[PDB]
Amino acid sequence: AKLVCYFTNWAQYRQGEARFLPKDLDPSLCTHLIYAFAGMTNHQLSTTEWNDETLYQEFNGLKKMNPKLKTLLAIGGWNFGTQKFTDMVATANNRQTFVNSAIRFLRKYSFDGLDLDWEYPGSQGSPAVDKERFTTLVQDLANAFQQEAQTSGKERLLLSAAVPAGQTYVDAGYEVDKIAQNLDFVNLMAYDFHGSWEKVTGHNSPLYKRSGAAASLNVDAAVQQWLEKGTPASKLILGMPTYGRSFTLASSSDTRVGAPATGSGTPGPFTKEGGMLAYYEVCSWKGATKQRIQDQKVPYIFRDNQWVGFDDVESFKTKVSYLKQKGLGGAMVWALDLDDFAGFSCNQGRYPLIQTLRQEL
Repeated sequence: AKLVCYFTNWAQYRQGEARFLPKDLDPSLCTHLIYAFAGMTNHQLSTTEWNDETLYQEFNGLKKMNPKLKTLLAIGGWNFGTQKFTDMVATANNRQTFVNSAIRFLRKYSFDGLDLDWEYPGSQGSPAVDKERFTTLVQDLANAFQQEAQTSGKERLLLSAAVPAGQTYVDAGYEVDKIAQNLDFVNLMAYDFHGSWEKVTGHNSPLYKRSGAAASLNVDAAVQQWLEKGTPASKLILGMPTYGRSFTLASSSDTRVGAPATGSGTPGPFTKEGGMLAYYEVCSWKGATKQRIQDQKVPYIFRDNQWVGFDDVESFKTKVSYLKQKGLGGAMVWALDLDDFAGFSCNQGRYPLIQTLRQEL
C-alpha cells in the first residue's frame, strides 16, 4: 500500500506553532511525499518561493534516513491557473522544453518524479483541445522518463497526477483509460464535495451519499467513476483531507446538514481562509457539539452560528477500510500541515490523522 502526502510550501508562513517547514516532516510516516507547488517560467519548471532550493534539499535529504521514501514535485495548483499549461502543451517543441527542463530540474534537486496538478485541463478557462494534449503531455513525459532511465543509471522518474472527482471535470479533460497507462499512480482528490461556495451546509468529504447528480458528490461516487473508466484499482490512491469546510449558519438554531448558510465560515486563526479549517483548529473546540452523519460516515461540529464538516480519526479508519475493500493502491493526504503535525493542539500526539492512515494501511 501507498501513503501519499502533500507537503505545502506556503505553510511555512503560518504563525506560531502552525508554521510548517521540512523539519516538521516525519520521514517514515508516508511512503511518498509530494511537494506543492512548482511553477513555470518560459515553459520550464521553476520555483515559486524564495527558499524552494533550500527546502527541496532538506525535503529530499530525508531519503538519507529512509532510502525507501519516494519524493515527487507537484506542478500547478489552483492559484497557478491553466493558461501556462495550455501554452506549454500547445506545440511539441515547447513540451520538449518543459520535459527536458523537468528532467534536469528533478535530477538537480534529487526528486524521484513529477505530480501533475493541472487544475484543470479542458476546463475553467482551458480550451477543449487541452484534453487530448494533456494525455500527450503525460505520454511524452512517461516516454522521456523511460529513455532518461538508461542514460542516467538511476531509477525511472515517477509520474503521477492529482485529479478531480466530479463527472463534469473528468469528461472535460481526462481520457482516463489512456492516461492511466502512463501514470504510475492517480491521486484522487476525494474531498471539497461541499463547501462555503454553497448556500447550504454540506460535508467536505462524505464516504457515501445522504438523488440526481447530487448523489454523486461523495467518495464512493468518485472512486467508482475512476475505476469504471479504466483506472486499475492498484493505481487509484484515495485522497483524504486533514481539514474541514466551514459555514456560517443563517440561524444558530437549525444545525442540520442541508441547513441554510449565509456564507463561508469564520477564517481559522491559523489558516486564515474562510470556508476551510485545519484539523488542529477543530479537534479541540471548547463548548461545541460534535455529531456524526450516519449515511456519510463522517462527522461535523457546530458552535453558535459556526458549522464545520471535517474528518477525524474515526472517519479515516472507515475510509481506509473502504479503500481496502475496493482494492485501491493506497491513501493520499492533503495536507501534512493541516493535521496536528506537532501534537500542539489536539492532545493526540504528532500526526493524529496521518499516523492513523499509516497504522491501518
